Amino acid sequence: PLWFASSQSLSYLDGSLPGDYGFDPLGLSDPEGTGGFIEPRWLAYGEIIHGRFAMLGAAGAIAPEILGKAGLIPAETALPWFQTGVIPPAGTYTYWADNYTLFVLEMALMGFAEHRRLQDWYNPGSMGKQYFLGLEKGLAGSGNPAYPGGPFFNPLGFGKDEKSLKELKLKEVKNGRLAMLAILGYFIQGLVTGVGPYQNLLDHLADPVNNNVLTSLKF
Amino acid sequence: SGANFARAFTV
Amino acid sequence: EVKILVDRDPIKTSFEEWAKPGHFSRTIAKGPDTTTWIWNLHADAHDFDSHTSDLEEISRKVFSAHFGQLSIIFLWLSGMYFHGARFSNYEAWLSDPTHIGPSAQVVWSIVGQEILNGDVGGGFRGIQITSGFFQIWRASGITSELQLYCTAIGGLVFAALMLFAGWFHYHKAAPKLAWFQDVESMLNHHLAGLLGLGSLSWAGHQVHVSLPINQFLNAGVDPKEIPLPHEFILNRDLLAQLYPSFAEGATPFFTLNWSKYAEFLTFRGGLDPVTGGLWLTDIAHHHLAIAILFLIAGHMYRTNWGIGHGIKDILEAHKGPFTGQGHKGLYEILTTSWHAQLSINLAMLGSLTIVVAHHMYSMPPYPYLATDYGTQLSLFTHHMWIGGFLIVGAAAHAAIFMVRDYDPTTRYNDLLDRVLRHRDAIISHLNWVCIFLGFHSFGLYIHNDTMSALGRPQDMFSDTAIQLQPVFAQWIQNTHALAPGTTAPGATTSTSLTWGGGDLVAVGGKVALLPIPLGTADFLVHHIHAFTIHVTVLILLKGVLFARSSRLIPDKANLGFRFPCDGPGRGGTCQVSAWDHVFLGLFWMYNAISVVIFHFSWKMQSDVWGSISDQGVVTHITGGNFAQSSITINGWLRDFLWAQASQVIQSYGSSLSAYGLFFLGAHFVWAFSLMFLFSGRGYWQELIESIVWAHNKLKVAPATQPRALSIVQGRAVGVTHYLLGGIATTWAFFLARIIAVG
Amino acid sequence: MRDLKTYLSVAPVISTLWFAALAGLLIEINRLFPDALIFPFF
Amino acid sequence: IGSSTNLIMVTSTTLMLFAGRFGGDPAGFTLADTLACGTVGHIIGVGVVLGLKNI
Ligand code: CLA
Ligand code: CLA
Ligand code: CLA
Ligand code: CLA
Ligand SMILES: CC(/C=C/C=C(C)/C=C/[C@@]12O[C@]1(C)C[C@@H](O)CC2(C)C)=C\C=C\C=C(C)\C=C\C=C(C)\C=C\[C@@]12O[C@]1(C)C[C@@H](O)CC2(C)C
Ligand code: SF4
Repeated sequence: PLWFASSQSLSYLDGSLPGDYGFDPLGLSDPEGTGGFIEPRWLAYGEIIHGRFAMLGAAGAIAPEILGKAGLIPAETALPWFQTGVIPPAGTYTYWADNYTLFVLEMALMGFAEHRRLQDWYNPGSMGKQYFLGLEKGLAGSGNPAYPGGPFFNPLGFGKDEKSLKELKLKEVKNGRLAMLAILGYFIQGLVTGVGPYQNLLDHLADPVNNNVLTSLKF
Repeated sequence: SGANFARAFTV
Repeated sequence: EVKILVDRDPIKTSFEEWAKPGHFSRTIAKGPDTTTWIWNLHADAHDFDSHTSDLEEISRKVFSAHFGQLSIIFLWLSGMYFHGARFSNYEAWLSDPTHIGPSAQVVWSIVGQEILNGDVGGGFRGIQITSGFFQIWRASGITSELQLYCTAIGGLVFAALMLFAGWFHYHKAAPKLAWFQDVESMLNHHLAGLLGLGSLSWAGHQVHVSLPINQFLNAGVDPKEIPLPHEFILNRDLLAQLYPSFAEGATPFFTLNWSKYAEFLTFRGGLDPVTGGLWLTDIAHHHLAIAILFLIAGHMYRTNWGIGHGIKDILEAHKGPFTGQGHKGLYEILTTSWHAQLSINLAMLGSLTIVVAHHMYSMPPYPYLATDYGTQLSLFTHHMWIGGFLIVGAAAHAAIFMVRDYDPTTRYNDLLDRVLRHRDAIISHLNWVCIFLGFHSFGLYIHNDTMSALGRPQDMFSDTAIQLQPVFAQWIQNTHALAPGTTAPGATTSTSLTWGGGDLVAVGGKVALLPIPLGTADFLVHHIHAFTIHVTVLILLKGVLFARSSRLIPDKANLGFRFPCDGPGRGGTCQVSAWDHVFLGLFWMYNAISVVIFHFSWKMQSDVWGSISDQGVVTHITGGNFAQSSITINGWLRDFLWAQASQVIQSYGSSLSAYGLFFLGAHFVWAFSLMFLFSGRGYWQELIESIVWAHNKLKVAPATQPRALSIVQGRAVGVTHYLLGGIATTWAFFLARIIAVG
Repeated sequence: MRDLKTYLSVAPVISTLWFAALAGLLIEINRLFPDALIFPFF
Repeated sequence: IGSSTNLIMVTSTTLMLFAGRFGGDPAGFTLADTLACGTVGHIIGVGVVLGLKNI
């Protein structure tokens, strides 16, 4: 199972990683001359985190449109993913507080989460020592930064068997890559046609020949 | 243009 | 193959090294015994090649210094933009550019210097600026102050980012040696990435932002009513009304029927009558073509893949009639020593700057730039001085390489050896041609003066007695005049108006451009230019060639690049190092540049610039006396230096007094330089001895014993002061005259 | 902190701070008392 | 589609690709070579079409 594998890339890609298909034409994860933010472990961690966040965003950007079209949500609430107030020139919506107040609140909460994550990445078992209202016991981590586990992050006990765990890791990385591609498609479509992706799918299904990339670009 | 000149002579 | 190789934390950031000075060199680091130590600590500060010998440390230090320089440049740009935003009259100048003088500096009111706040116009008082920044901002499409504030903030942020990047790359992740020596990838990225993408993006900005705003401005609309630039992007109706072609979108470009874009991508050429500048459509078209060409040409060298070309293969495989094997070991020489690269790059940059100055005065690329005489004069003079300095420095670095980085054993080059083996013929022929050119060129002027003083005006080399016309230049001018009809079917008019024939172009009652005639005076002045250039080339080339060894001193390489002399023997052997040759060539470069700028200033003030009336006649500034008064030295001293200095000296009590003060100060510094240039060290040391005795008599003698400056330091101080004084004199004179009368 | 103070005690930095302070004092004196050709206090 | 420019420069691109291939493959042909051949074919097609239309 090799995709565009090169002689240089096949040397250090031993297959001991989920979704390791030996694909690296530019040789970024080469194991000599590694420094700064270029290191195979950091790159793998970043890929996993990107996949998770992209899956969350891809689900959340397409849920409201479908929910509104099905009639399960009030019409004034269902909006395309760029009319929600992210891009004020495209559109704006009103909430229970100003946009910048919500920005500050999200920044504070995400800082509290992400600084603890970063300190865990730096020192493995340090983060579960200091008193944190008793929660630190569940935040010790499993020693692998990518998959901390523990009661808080693995309450259902999934992936006890090593083979099942490997299969689940492969599923996670594949779904993350798919969601990243989907988010890129969302961005480009919203840049070109200026309409939510669900409406694009509906128009394509209504008449595929008259609705595609070519007709908008005309010729 | 007057305000820009006055900025130097504020004191 | 091609890869990223770095070292983690080669050095640790600590304040311990700051406490003791001179840590780079041991002899400096020992401690100060005399004052000379101080003068050494600054002389070897950036001599990275002598602190150590490993190439890795030198390369890393060079990278960090480059980052620091970039940060300084960004800070300077941000400061200029903030001054334009806060203390300026840009908005007043935008509406009425012809009758308002640009100004972006305001003086405080501390002592009595408030008289420096001259009335430029538009309800503002301040020092008039001649940097040409206002034309740049208007051509960019900026019509407010908030945009300038945002640009200044962005510049400050970029400066901070550059400083952080420099620190990070020196102290945290330092690239390895093999990373630096990968010139194929460097060339590919510098051609395709830096020069192609940048010009393509600028063409995008010009097409999308600058063109519609400038069209609205030229149409006569008030600046405060023009729509904001982003409204053009968001609204297709406005663009469609302004340009119908945009109504079709990007469809034509993908369909290869590009003629639809002929509305705002033209080939007319010439000058725009309204503003006296190049058509912006032509500039955008040129930028797009340049982007395409550079992107195509950036994919030539083989990097990490099968396709491409090898620099070593190209150099080695080239067989020619005159060269032969020739270029064989040049790749190692040019990839091992930094000084050769520095020399070549310096020469190229100097030549490019000079060409830039010529092309920029020939064809004004900014709106309302041609009619501003002070800006044109300042830009031309500044750029030519910069080019001359860079060209001079190239020779010094070539000499450094030849002295300390050349060995024929490990790295051998055939062409360099062939050049070295017959230096005498080269020097002899250069000397003969210099003597002949100077003799004829200056003898013509001396003969003119002598025949004038004796009452024999019919024996001159003039426009009436004996004619020497530059026939080749006139033929070229005629060919360029006739080219647009036949040689350039696409171009509607001439490339520039400087070529003879055509029509005068004037803006707001002031002449912008007209054909420049050529006669005997142009012939003589061009030959003088050639003479000075040849002499400077002779000095620098002799210094470079005879650096390693000479007939007088067979072992000049051991003594080094910077040694004052060898001794009183052999009849005297003062100033034999290549450093002294550079120090000698600086004066001749200064002479040549001074003569050239004088020629340009007088010719432009006499036969191009002036005023035009409603009837149609043109009255030039000096009455067009250059053609008859510039063939004698008395004419240059009386009609140019004496006549045009009235405005400089009679500026006391007015808003131009600082120019007269600098005029006198430059004279003082020029006279001061001769003190170091003419005298010697021994007298000063013997005087300092008696002064030190007088000090010791009162128990106030210092521990660092005073010492007179070394010979090389004395020569350097002398040449620095001389150049500074001369340049400041010319600067004050030019600026005062052209601000007063222009 | 020791080496920071040591560096700030070096000759150019101390000289520039001293000269800046002196120039500020002279500037403020000249602003408070606009111009004077003689000493009129006594 | 089916116009003069499309047919002409598609034919030139195909001819240049065929020339490049012969003077996971039986004969060494990486993706970079395919990209280079396609790009030079596009360049030559654009050039010939633009030259033909102007005349
Ligand atoms: C530097 C160049 C220069 C030149 C070209 C001239 C030219 C001229 N001068 Mg001036 N002059 C000069 C400098 C110069 N002057 C200087 C520095 C002074 C001192 C102030 C004067 C003062 C002066 C006076 C006082 C007078 C002149 C006059 C004249 C004329 C007389 C020339 C003459 O009869 O001898 C020419 C003699 C020759 C033997 C020519 C030799 C050169 C040949 C052609 C060499 C060619 C070489 C060959 C082609 C090379 C290859 C060889 C190969 C074929 C094998 C002539 C037009 C006189 C006059 O009034 O005229 C109107 C006059 O009375 N001059
Ligand atoms: C396409 C990417 C690229 C770009 C844009 C550049 C551009 C530049 N390089 Mg080159 N370089 C590259 C690839 C690239 N390089 C590679 C791969 C190598 C290794 C073979 C080098 C080796 C190299 C050296 C050794 C040096 C440079 C230097 C320079 C700078 C010259 C100054 C100037 O002309 O002002 C133009 C002004 C601007 C464009 C500045 C804006 C800031 C730019 C846009 C930053 C983004 C550029 C960077 C490559 C990308 C970020 C990487 C990081 C975020 C991961 C300029 C920033 C010289 C320098 O100035 O030192 C720092 C220098 O000494 N380069
Ligand atoms: C493109 C950039 C460039 C670079 C990077 C270098 C790099 C180098 N040069 Mg070269 N050089 C250049 C251009 C450049 N040069 C040009 C244009 C010239 C022609 C003048 C020279 C001529 C030259 C000479 C003659 C020498 C070098 C040497 C050196 C090396 C030592 C630097 C040194 O110690 O100075 C440290 C810093 C100083 C001594 C600063 C001196 C102060 C300057 C001269 C005053 C300018 C006055 C100022 C503008 C006026 C304001 C007035 C106000 C302050 C009151 C260094 C590797 C030296 C060498 O030995 O190489 C191994 C050497 O002997 N260079
Ligand atoms: C016009 C230019 C010039 C000037 C000003 C001087 C000045 C001087 N000569 Mg020199 N000299 C010159 C040309 C000049 N010389 C020439 C052409 C020669 C022939 C080779 C000599 C040969 C010579 C000899 C043989 C001797 C001198 C000596 C002296 C000193 C005499 C005492 C006195 O006048 O102090 C008055 C002092 C001043 C006018 C100096 C200027 C003060 C400056 C402007 C003050 C600093 C202010 C300002 C903040 C500067 C900051 C700089 C900036 C970078 C920040 C004095 C330093 C004699 C000596 O040394 O006596 C002790 C002596 O022995 N000279
Ligand atoms: C994380 C991400 C997107 C996250 C989006 C989120 C959270 C969105 C959230 C919101 O929508 C909601 C929910 C609701 C809205 O109201 C608000 C927003 C805020 C809009 C995208 C990543 C997107 C990442 C992408 C597209 C990455 C692509 C990478 C590629 C193609 C790399 C290729 C190669 O690197 C390889 C693999 C190997 C090398 O050898 C060669 C090359 C070629 C370099
Ligand atoms: S000591 Fe001075 S005079 Fe004597 S040879 Fe050296 S440079 Fe010449």
